Formats: sequence, structure tokens, C-alpha cells
Amino acid sequence: EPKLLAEPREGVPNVIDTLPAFRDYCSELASSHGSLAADAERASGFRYGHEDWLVQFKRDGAGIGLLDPQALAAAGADWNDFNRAVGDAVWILHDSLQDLPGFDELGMEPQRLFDTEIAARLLGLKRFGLAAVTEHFLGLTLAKEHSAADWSYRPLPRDWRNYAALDVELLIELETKMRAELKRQGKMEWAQEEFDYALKEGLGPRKEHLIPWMHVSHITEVMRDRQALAIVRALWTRRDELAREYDIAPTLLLSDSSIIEVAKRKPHNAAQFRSIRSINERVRIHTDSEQDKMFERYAPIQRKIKPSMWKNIIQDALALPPSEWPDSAPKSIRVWKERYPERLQVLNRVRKAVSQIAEDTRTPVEIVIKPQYLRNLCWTDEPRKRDVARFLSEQGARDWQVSLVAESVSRAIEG
Ligand code: NA
Ligand code: NA
Repeated sequence: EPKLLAEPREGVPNVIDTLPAFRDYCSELASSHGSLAADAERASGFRYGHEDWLVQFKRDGAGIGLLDPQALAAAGADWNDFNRAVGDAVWILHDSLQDLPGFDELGMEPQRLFDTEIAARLLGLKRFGLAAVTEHFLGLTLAKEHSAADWSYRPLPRDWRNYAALDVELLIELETKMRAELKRQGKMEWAQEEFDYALKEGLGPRKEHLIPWMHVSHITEVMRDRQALAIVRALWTRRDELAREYDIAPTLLLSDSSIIEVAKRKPHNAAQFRSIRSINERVRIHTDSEQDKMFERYAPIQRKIKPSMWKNIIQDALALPPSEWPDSAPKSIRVWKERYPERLQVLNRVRKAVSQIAEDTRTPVEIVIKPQYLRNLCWTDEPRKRDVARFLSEQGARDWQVSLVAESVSRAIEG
């Protein structure tokens, strides 16, 4: 019988956006005990990247702090005061890989971690979002209503502040119940190793894929044509510069459809450019929601970038010498099956061995060990010459994963 928690017990907090209010909250954090419940909000889909537009904390006695990073930077707040106030306290985060890069970028230094998402997965929780996890362990429902908000909106509305507060409101109580359960399932040291690793990986700049410009939707329709790819490259790059400069989501400045369209058509002049309508008109987000007015706020920034700016870029791309145009295991089992059936036979023996361990320990198979590490291991015509335990370790698997898995995997490979 879950109960809806509509507001925090202490009420909806005011935003901390002045230097005195920051120094006050830091003092209260210094005066408090136990773990630090943490979270962050970002204006994804609206602003450029993954800059935090809100930062949320709770500590027993200090209560909930909703901290405005941009206002506090302008007020000249020192985030090192925060670190000194908190010390080596445990940070509780749900999916810590999301918020640790942003915390690191503000200059915060979490020294210990409890990841409630990581813990839920190890425990075998099949739906592991915050709301599903707190209902499972605390019998309390959070109505997650303002998840896709533009967190750059000032002043922050009371409902949004309430959402942001509710996201740190139950994390210390979550940790307590989930530690007790991990210990009883005998997974507490597995948990700890996964926290250690997440803090190592997350606290630092976030992962960007190998070649960013290649991630334009429908790019495959243009991959045979290297001059089109030079156009896609050039357009993506300039769009990325201007999106960062003007602090706006890149696809609000120029759609992927427009990029692919002009890469196909290759307009050589101004009249040829004007015939392509999409690149001459402002991007319009239509979702038939209250969100439409929220995107429409960015129209004056969108209008600041003119069609002519893309026209110049297409010219540059088309003036490139042809010799300057651009061109571990496959994740797709189809590729394995079609091209390397003998390697796949070995992999399938490995996969069923890892699945068996998943069952016997009641841990999701992808959590037991990262599926890609097993694929990389079997991506060879000499699988019996693998030092399984060492290879898996060098891949980035944790000691507990190697100790649980490697011998049985070695046996499966041998047959
Ligand atoms: Na988050
Ligand atoms: Na959140």
C-alpha cells in the first residue's frame, strides 16, 4: 500500500542564490551528521550541454538546499567551502554517472559514494528508476512530474522546486534500507566495489563518442557519398560552435533533416539554397504540449543565426579537395553469426555460463559483467589462449566480477 509523498516533510525550500545564503547552508552542512543526499538538474534539450542549472542537497539537520550554480558563481561563492563543510561524508546519488561530471566541474570533491541505482540493480530490481526504487523500499510514491523541464528558467516555480527537493528527500532513508538488504543478500562488497569504480569513472569530464559529427540522424542515407559526409561534418561543426556560443541545444539551431537534405542536394549557389525550405526556416518544436511555449522562448536566439551562415559553410565544404573528405568486437550478433560462426559458438557457451551465474546469484546478467567484455574476449580465433581472469580485468571488470565469473568462463571456452 504505497503512499504518495506530495511535498518534503520540511516543506518546499527556497532556492539558495546569494552568497550569505550559501555560507549559511554550508555551516548547517558542517553542523550535520551522516550521509549527503545529492542530485542535479540540467536544461537538456534546451541549453547547450550538461551544465547544471540546479544542484540539490540534503543532510540530517541542515535540511534541503536547492542551489542555483549560475547565481552563486556570479555572487562569487567558493565551492571549496562546500567540500570542507561536507568532508569525507558519503554522497548518495541515483545513477551517479549522470551527476558526477557536473559536480566535478563545479569543483566539488565527493570522497565516498552510495549509488542507489547501482545497488538496486545488484539487488535484482528490474525497474530501477528513482520512483520505482523508493516505492519498493520505503512504500512511498514520487510523482515525477517536472523531469523534462527547462531548468534554466528563472525564477524557478514552486512546483519545480518541490520536484527538485523531493528527488533528494528520501535518499538517506533509501541508503539505510538498501545497505541492510545488500548485506542480507551478501552483495555489500560487490556494491562497494561498484561505488568505488563509479566515483573513479564519473568524477571527471563525461564520455563523448569517438567521432561526434557522425551522430546526425539518418546519416546512413549519405554514407556512400564522402562529399555529402564532408558537408555533414562541416555543418555539424559550425552548428556545435554556435550552439555553445549562444548556449542552446544544437538541434534548435539547425535540424538533422536539414543537414542530411543539403548534403544530398549540394546547393552550389544562393538560389539553389533557397529551394531547400527547411534550412531557410527556423526550427519549430511541435509536441502539442505546454512544452511548445517553453521551446518558443529560444526563438530570439534561433533568429540570431541566419540561413546565410549555413550557406557559407556548404560552400566551404564543397571547396574541399576530395583527398580531405572523410571515409573490439561488434555488438551485433548478426555480424558474429554471418561472418564468424565459430567465434559465436564459443561466445554462446560463455554467454550461457554467465547467464547461469546470473540466475544462481539473482543478479541481472548485464550487471554480473558487462556484455561487451565477453564479446571482446571471444573476438579471436584463439580463445583457449586467453588468460580469462587477466583479460577481463584489463577490460575494466571489477575484482568481484572476475572472481565470480572468470573460471566458469574459462571452462566454457575450453568446452
Ligand atoms: Na539525476
Ligand atoms: Na533529478
